[PDB]
Amino acid sequence: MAEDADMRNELEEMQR
Amino acid sequence: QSIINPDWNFEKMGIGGLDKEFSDIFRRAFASRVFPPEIVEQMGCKHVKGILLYGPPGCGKTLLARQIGKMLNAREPKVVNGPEILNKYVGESEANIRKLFADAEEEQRRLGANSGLHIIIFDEIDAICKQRGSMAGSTGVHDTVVNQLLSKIDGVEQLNNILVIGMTNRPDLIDEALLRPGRLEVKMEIGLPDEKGRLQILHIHTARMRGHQLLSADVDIKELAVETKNFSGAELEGLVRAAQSTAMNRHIKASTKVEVDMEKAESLQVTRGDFLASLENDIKPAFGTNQEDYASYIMNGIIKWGDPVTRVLDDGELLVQQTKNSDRTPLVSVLLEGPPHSGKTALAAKIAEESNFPFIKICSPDKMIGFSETAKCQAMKKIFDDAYKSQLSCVVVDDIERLLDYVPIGPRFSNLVLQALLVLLKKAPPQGRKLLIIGTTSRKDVLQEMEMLNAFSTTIHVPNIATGEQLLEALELLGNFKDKERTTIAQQVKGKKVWIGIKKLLMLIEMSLQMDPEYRVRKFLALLREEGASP
Amino acid sequence: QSIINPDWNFEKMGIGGLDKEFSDIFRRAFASRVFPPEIVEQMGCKHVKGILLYGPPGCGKTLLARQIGKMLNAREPKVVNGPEILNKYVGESEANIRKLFADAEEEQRRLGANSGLHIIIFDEIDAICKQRGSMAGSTGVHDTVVNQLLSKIDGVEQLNNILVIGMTNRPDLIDEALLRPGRLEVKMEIGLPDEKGRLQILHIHTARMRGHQLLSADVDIKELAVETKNFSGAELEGLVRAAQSTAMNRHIKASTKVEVDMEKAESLQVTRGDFLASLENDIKPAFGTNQEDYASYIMNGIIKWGDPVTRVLDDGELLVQQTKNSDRTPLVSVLLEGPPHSGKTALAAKIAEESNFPFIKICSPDKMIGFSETAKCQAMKKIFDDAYKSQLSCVVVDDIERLLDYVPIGPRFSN
Amino acid sequence: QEDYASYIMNGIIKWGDPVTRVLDDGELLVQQTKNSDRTPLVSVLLEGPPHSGKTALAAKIAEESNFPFIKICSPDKMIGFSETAKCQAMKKIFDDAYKSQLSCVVVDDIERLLDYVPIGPRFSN
Ligand SMILES: Nc1ncnc2c1ncn2[C@@H]1O[C@H](COP(=O)(O)OP(=O)(O)OP(=O)(O)O)[C@@H](O)[C@H]1O
Ligand SMILES: Nc1ncnc2c1ncn2[C@@H]1O[C@H](COP(=O)(O)OP(=O)(O)OP(=O)(O)O)[C@@H](O)[C@H]1O
Ligand SMILES: Nc1ncnc2c1ncn2[C@@H]1O[C@H](COP(=O)(O)OP(=O)(O)OP(=O)(O)O)[C@@H](O)[C@H]1O
Ligand SMILES: Nc1ncnc2c1ncn2[C@@H]1O[C@H](COP(=O)(O)OP(=O)(O)OP(=O)(O)O)[C@@H](O)[C@H]1O
Ligand SMILES: Nc1ncnc2c1ncn2[C@@H]1O[C@H](COP(=O)(O)OP(=O)(O)OP(=O)(O)O)[C@@H](O)[C@H]1O
Repeated sequence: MAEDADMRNELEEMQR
Repeated sequence: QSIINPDWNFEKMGIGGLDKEFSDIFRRAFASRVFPPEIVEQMGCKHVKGILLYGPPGCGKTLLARQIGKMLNAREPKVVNGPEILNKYVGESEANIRKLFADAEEEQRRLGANSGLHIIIFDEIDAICKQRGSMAGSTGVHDTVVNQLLSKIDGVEQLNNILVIGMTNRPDLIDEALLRPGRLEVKMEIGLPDEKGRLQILHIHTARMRGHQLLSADVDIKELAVETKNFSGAELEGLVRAAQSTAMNRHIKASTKVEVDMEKAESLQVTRGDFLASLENDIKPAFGTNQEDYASYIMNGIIKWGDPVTRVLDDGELLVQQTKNSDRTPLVSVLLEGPPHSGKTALAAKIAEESNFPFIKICSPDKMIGFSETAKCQAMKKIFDDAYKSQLSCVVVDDIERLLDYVPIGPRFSNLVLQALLVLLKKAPPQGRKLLIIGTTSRKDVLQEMEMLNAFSTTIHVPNIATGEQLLEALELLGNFKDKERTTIAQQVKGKKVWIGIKKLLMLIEMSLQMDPEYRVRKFLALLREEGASP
Repeated sequence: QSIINPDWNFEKMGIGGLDKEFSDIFRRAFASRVFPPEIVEQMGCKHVKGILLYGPPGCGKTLLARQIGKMLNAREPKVVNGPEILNKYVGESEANIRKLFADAEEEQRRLGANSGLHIIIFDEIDAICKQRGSMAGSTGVHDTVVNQLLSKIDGVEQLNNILVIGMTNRPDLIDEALLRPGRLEVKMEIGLPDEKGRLQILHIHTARMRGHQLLSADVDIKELAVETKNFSGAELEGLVRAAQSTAMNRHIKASTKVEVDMEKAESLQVTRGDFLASLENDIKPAFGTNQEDYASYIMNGIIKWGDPVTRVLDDGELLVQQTKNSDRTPLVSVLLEGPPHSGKTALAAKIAEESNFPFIKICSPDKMIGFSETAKCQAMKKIFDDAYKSQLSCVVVDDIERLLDYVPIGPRFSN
Repeated sequence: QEDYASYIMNGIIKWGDPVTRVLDDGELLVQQTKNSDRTPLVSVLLEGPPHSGKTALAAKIAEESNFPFIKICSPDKMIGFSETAKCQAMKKIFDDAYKSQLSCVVVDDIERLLDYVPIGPRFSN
């Protein structure tokens, strides 16, 4: 088998 | 107030070879905005707000966009350089897209009909707009971006003061909902120029040198236009740049330190030798068949050792003319057959070269060593599609018995390639276009057994050297042996019949030359005796 | 201010064997930046913005790029080492590309046509600039980076103060739009040197030793140049380094404690025996040849037991002569056949050894045990591709019946 | 709509009796498949020597009818295909045909659709 490729990410912000 | 700048001229923008495309764009886009407003209102039509340009690299799309932006009397255009909209946080790409339409909406809501034009430019548009539901990873932002763009261009609210321009190299990857009428109507293709367009471009890119008297008087632009086949505008400009650099370099000395004469720098001239030298060693096109191919396929030229050499060429000329003129037979075919070492590939290449068609290609097995059946079929299909896109085309297929892997033991061969060839030999191009196919082989009976010989329109025979007179004429035309030696050779060959190919004779002569000066003709005659015959 | 440094000299670069390539690069890239500006303005010509260097490993591409960067009176260049721009967050690997062009744009907009030159170097360019798929469902891993680079190098906004340099070993994988006459217009191959270049390189790498009387006088550089056929620029430097190490080791004793005889280190000199020992035991080229293979294929020598041996050897010599001295027939082949155990492979090896060509290779089935036919084709193609990069080559194909997998029953073989 | 102009490129000329006869037969067959309930499926084969004009006549017969659904299956589109892709394409065409109340289908160049060669011979089963 072939190992799953690399992937991007999304990000979320938080206030204080 | 007109939308066209008062001081605008079509010759000021410096684009050559694209008069028809510009006429179409001007008619479809700016006709309504220049015509008097009352009659347009009486018609009740809306304006066009979209253009898409596509074509191969280096043909002048960005130049068109920039000059169109400069032509109009409006605000400074907005330009997006590729994927500048992407952001790492949630909702921030769509906000970036919505920031591009704010001023247009504000002015439409304030001044209504009496408002100016707003221009937006998308470069490399295929990066951000693709068919929805095609990416396996990171699609969540891409589909939302596409949806936001669609909802913004044409939605419940209506705008009438925006124009959008896009440029791409891969038009088939774009979403179909974006290309419907009302969003991006005017689709234009930019392609390679013809000879007159090349002449126009070449005139454009030398005007200042001609004006300031820096161009020599022996340079002829028409010869360059005829000579530079398959070139694009970028290559045509690069050739001039290379010539200028070559001209400049003659007044700079750089051995230890760099020095410039500054006395002979004045009276600088650009001559024809600079242009010729650059064409040889610097600039090379990236399309079609060029000199490097003809050099390999015809290595030792063509010599008229007999009558059939002209007969083959005459038949080829007749077939080429028939393809050119006839309209009820857009497709023609021919097969060149003969014994081995007779010179079929060179003659086919010569005929194709003399055809003078815009499109020429050669499909040979030596470019696909080690391929499987599917790869060979794919390569042939791609070449034939490229041929189809043209107007009148020529294609050459040599060494057919090597294209399908034939061996007498068995026999064994590839059936897939045979079926593909049989299907392609009887397929016609789109109406109004014409194609010529030339093929070469050395085993005609095998092709007859496979029922391929009936898919060709005609055949031409290529014979061997049969008599001593032709052999002596070939020797005379090569100039290898002196008259004294040729007398001895004629004392032996004229009383016999010979059976030898042109390609084998050169090998025999080069093998014989290695002997000492005393044993040259003797070795040559011994080898010729060893050859034998079998007409 | 002049673009070239006031103190620049060609001989200080330290590059031997590549005069023509440097001349072409200088003519195409820097001629218009050294000529007086008034005449260049009267011509209406733009400057060249791109160079590409390609070739096999070890021949001097990074050294050339570094020296070009050092020769110009400009800002400090920007260096990108392989895939150093890749990031995991969306939109972050293209901001890295855009950040490389900010200063050039700022200085252009500010100073017009009086700005300086900005250099950018891309090492291992093929790592990030492969061809775009152009098929639905077959999109590349990152085609947005390629699009950003293409838009930045040549776009709606015009820059005239940049120069980009790239280096690669696999030029056939790069995108086609990146190599057109407007982006990377000058493309150069860096290959193996000839005897003159080898002599130049040896002088360059021995000058400092010769300066301080640290080199013996039985050492002849012109002999070494003849003896080292088909060496790259790195292998010669390695040879010199190994000779120096051998010379130094004679004055150190190691075992109980490391001690240096700091009395005989004053009379230190490098002799012709160190070079000879290094050639035999340390450095082995890639496009050259060594004597061990011949010993493997000619095991018990060759003895003259009759007339046929001389005839075969003469026949081989005459074809060597023809292939060397012929222009109409650059390619010649021959087949040696006979009964089993008659000794034909050794005769072929002897003929190849006596040719005295720089490149000699032997293709044998002993190195293809268990291979499939596709792998055999790939190996043969690889062997034949290396030989096209030499001026004179000889190849030997042994045991054609074993290469085809022939058996009389059926019969069966690989087509 | 099928691009009938490609299959019929030089029209049809009544150079003799047989042409008319052929067309008549086709018309009759069409009538039978339109006004029959015991035989909801009908088939026919056109055979002759090479370069006789079978494809053009078949296309003309298909066109003259006024059926809602008409399609032509040709090997010109399946170039380099495996023997599974051809089956999938034929299955898709027939599945589309099944939907309509009245359907007509043309299968031309059957020998090229089976990859027939007289040496051995060879074909796809
Ligand atoms: N039709 C033309 N007339 C004159 N010059 C041209 C023409 N086409 C191209 N050129 C010259 O080639 C240069 C590069 O062309 P341009 O940038 O417009 O091409 P493009 O099609 O947008 O390129 P790509 O597809 O590679 O992004 C132009 O700046 C101009 O110098
Ligand atoms: N009159 C001529 N006709 C053809 N070739 C000629 C002629 N005069 C010289 N030649 C040279 O002879 C050689 C012909 O070789 P070519 O490859 O065309 O032969 P071929 O019969 O196709 O080969 P093969 O049987 O080995 O496949 C070329 O070098 C061509 O330049
Ligand atoms: N032409 C040359 N003249 C002098 N020294 C050379 C030459 N070529 C290589 N060298 C020496 O070899 C060293 C290593 O070569 P370099 O780093 O230039 O190779 P490269 O072509 O980039 O290699 P690779 O493709 O493996 O990365 C140089 O620093 C220099 O010392
Ligand atoms: N005059 C000679 N010619 C050839 N080989 C010789 C001669 N004298 C001694 N030998 C030795 O004979 C052996 C030749 O064996 P070689 O591998 O060439 O055989 P071969 O004919 O290829 O046999 P096969 O392939 O059937 O095993 C080598 O050891 C070679 O050193
Ligand atoms: N009376 C006619 N009947 C049939 N075809 C005709 C007639 N008059 C002209 N034609 C033209 O002759 C050609 C005959 O069609 P087509 O080439 O498909 O024949 P075919 O016998 O099926 O061919 P193939 O032998 O290649 O399988 C078409 O161009 C058709 O337009």
